[PDB]
Amino acid sequence: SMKLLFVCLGNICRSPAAEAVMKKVIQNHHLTEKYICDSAGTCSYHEGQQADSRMRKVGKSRGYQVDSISRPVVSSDFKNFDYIFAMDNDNYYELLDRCPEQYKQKIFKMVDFCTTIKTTEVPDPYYGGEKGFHRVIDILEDACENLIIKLEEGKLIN
Repeated sequence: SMKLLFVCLGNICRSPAAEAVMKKVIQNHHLTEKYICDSAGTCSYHEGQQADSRMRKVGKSRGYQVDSISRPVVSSDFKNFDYIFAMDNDNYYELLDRCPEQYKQKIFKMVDFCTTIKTTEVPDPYYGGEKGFHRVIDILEDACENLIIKLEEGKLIN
């Protein structure tokens, strides 16, 4: 059973949505015995908090239960998870900075699985309106669908 970790800064907007969307995609592909998901953040500021009330609202409205409790990436995560997906460039380089050498090859950018939406990142929606939250979901429905295909093709093996 392969383990997938989605990472943003605070683990209250983007990566909780990523986690929900992926769980949904996996279940639709009848793959729940093979892949499990979790999410975490580079920063521990929001540790213990529920997902942002706006993202839960927009999430539910888009067909998703965004039910995570914020938690920070820890050292065991680099060992215990099989693949780790950063929401933006800052998360990406921050994760690489902390990751032991033997494990760096597990780290990917979420947006490098996007096949239709042209974006450099999953943009931080916190300081904007609800349209920004839908945009996050849009990007995650694109990336996540392609990702399950690529995992199942064994393309992520280094």
